[PDB]
Amino acid sequence: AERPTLPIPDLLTTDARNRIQLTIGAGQSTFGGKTATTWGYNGNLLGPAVKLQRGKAVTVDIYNQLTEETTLHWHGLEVPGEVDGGPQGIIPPGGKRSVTLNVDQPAATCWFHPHQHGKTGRQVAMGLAGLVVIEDDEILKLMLPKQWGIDDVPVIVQDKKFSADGQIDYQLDVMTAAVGWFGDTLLTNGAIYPQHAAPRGWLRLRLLNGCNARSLNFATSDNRPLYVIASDGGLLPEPVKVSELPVLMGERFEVLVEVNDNKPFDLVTLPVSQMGMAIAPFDKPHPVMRIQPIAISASGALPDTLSSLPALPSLEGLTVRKLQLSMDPMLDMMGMQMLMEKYGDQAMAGMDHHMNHGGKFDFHHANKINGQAFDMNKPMFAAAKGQYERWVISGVGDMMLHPFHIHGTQFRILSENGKPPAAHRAGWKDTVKVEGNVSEVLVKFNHDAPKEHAYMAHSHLLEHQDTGMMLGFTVG
Ligand SMILES: [Cu+2]
Ligand SMILES: [Cu+2]
Ligand SMILES: [Cu+2]
Ligand SMILES: [O]
Ligand SMILES: [O]
Repeated sequence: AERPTLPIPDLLTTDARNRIQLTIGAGQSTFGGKTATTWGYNGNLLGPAVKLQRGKAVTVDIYNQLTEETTLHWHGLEVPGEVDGGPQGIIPPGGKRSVTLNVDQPAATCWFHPHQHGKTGRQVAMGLAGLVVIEDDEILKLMLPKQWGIDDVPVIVQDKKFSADGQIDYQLDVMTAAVGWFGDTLLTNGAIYPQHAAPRGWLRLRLLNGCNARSLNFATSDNRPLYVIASDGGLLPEPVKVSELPVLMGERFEVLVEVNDNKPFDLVTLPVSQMGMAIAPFDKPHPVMRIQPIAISASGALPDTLSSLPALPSLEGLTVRKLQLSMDPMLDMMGMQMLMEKYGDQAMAGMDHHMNHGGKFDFHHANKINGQAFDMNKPMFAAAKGQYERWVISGVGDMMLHPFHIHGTQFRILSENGKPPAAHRAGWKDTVKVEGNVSEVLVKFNHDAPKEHAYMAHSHLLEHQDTGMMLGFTVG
């Protein structure tokens, strides 16, 4: 059979009441011919791409048609805590919440997803995620590929696993609280190995790793390069040519890739050195999508310069905040041994060469920051507004992957896990790798967040977030 075409999320803009309507609901999807209950925004699975313009405000009306509580967070968008949609931003089942977003940051591909307390991993796994396309005046002058669904395409890559009856098989248990929820089936905008027909010339891909726990590493099947033009928070100063592009959970990059007549090629993900993630079929390069060239000229450009990146300031005299991540040693070893028992030595491929004892030992609060599992009632500190800070995040003490995300900002990485950041990671980021080492980022918060609607900072390995590896903080 031919491959299905890559599904393209609808690009949604406001009505004359300046409103965008998002309905959160359950429906059905099909994967490998078997139906599964799934959740979506304005549909059965995934969600639309909300289009925003710098300097314009939009109101979003969010209708929760699930039978459980949820929240809606705009990952990458810098907004006041009251509309950030962290775990305090509850939307009752059958209820509606509206937020007004006053967009105040450069053009970027951001995304949105649930942030329900202790249940974010399940709600993402069931299907909820959407996109945000921010434009500003600067980016349109560059004449990048811009025809949505033709030469400018979002690529949301996610794994799932399913039970024998076809349903999504999600469990937050000791093994996944240790290693994360991951599966054996790769989805690309919800579809298994789709094709996308693209015109000859440049193709812009807005890549999102939407997996709960799996890191990815994109490349092409015939080793043509990817030209990185943007990271989480917007354009780089100039394109950065790469042969492979590691992407952590929740990160975005936009790349341009050449499309040549008569030569289809795949976007692939290459095996990663992360526990559990190189079990078949991920022990080998895995196709994500086939690009099918069409013999019609594509109009977009890859300009020499994209934007101005300001200089890092002096670090002297900046507040230094220490964030020590930790996992419970006994429960990390138990979960890792369950993984090994299940899959054997392949569960560590690529890596460097039973009774109830009560609430004290419960894995639901095993993961922590500064010795505390997330306490929604007690923000850990009060950050400065409009002031740079140096946040130092340590994963010393364990070797698991912690893509560390901070709400309310786009930051600059000073050190990523003990090395200066790669050039394509040296611009605006909202995620930094922490794995067995220490990262340092330079952050500034331009908006307030009170205790009742605090900003979060957490690992975006969702099963770790949901079992305590998150803190709240206020601004202003
Ligand atoms: Cu996120
Ligand atoms: Cu976020
Ligand atoms: Cu978050
Ligand atoms: O987030
Ligand atoms: O998040």
